[PDB]
Amino acid sequence: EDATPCVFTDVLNQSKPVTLFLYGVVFLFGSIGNFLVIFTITWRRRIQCSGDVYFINLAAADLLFVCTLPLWMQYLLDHASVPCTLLTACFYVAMFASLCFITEIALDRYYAIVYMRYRPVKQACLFSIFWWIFAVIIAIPHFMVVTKKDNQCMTDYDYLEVSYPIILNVELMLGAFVIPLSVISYCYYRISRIVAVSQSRHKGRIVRVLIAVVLVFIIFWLPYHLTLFVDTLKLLKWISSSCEFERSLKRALILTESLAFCHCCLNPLLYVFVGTKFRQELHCLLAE
Amino acid sequence: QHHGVTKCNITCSKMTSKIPVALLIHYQQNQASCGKRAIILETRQHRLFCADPKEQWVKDAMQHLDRQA
Ligand SMILES: *[C@@H]1O[C@H](CO)[C@@H](O[C@@H]2O[C@H](CO)[C@@H](O[C@@H]3O[C@H](CO)[C@@H](O)[C@H](O)[C@H]3NC(C)=O)[C@H](O)[C@H]2NC(C)=O)[C@H](O)[C@H]1NC(C)=O
Repeated sequence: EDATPCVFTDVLNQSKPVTLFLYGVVFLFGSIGNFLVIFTITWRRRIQCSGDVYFINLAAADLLFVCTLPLWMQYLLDHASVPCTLLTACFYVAMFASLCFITEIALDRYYAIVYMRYRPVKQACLFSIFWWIFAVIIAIPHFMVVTKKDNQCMTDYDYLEVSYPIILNVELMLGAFVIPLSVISYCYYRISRIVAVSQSRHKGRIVRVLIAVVLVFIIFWLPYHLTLFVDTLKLLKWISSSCEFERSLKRALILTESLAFCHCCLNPLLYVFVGTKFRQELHCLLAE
Repeated sequence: QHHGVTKCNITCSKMTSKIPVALLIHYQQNQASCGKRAIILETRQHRLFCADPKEQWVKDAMQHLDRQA
């Protein structure tokens, strides 16, 4: 009749090489850059402020994330058996942790600049622990359903309710994109709005750094989530889907998802590598 | 897991109901990565169709297919 199956084999076969390559890139620059972050901090300057704590934790989350990618590339080839649960766990936990600490940077510097609230290294470590735990509890619905069957990582959808993938997509959309972007945008907007009128001679670079942070975050995460939205719209039966549309949506999802992974490679260049502290001069200026 | 890692290539919207048991030339089991129990049927017309695995007639079709070729 019309129960004709919608085949996806060509899309997967075409997306495989690109995905492999990108994963390789991200593992390369990611591992290198972030381990470089940890080394640089730990030896050149033992944690002198909360920012250093958050930077190390960010680099650690990113390292944990990129170190899962080689396993995934090994997965893509020949479809070796390694636990799906644990790998997916590390994947999502590292991701959410990365986002969390990215938010925490903006928060820390926000309370530091405008409201003039200052946190010692101790408190920073405490909050870091908090963020890791919160990152695990928010990753739970993403890996606790994943199991190994027929040597393949699968989410048994028939044993779950139809609302689950939708709720998952929504939680991912607001939790990973909306609420971090909103916070960092607000914080950096306030900070920029204060430093632009500040006494500091060369306020400008500070603003440029923050702007760069926001912009990069957008141009790397927005395509993926924007695809997630219309995918959810398909699952929500709000829009109609053809076989071709489901195919195009699949390809878009895969590609953009791979795109979003480079952000963790960009993270070392956005906070730690950025250079001298133009913000510390402003910091001394504001103390009057 | 995520979308970049997926070995699922077949998605079924509906199911074929009853007939026939002779038109089939081959059948394929759905991928595990799909997470949806379904059977794929390739008939003599080289056309593919989705069939629910928990059907009384399916278990009888797979018999003739497995025994023949
Ligand atoms: C959906 O993707 C599949 C990915 O390979 C396509 O090809 C199928 O690949 C299977 C690999 O897992 C093959 O499995 C075979 O299974 C038999 C058991 O009956 C084993 O003895 C064989 O060793 C094994 N062969 C290989 C090479 O692993 C399937 O035979 C194969 N199926 C087909 C029809 O080619 C699917 O084709 C694809 N779906 C569609 C509709 O094209």
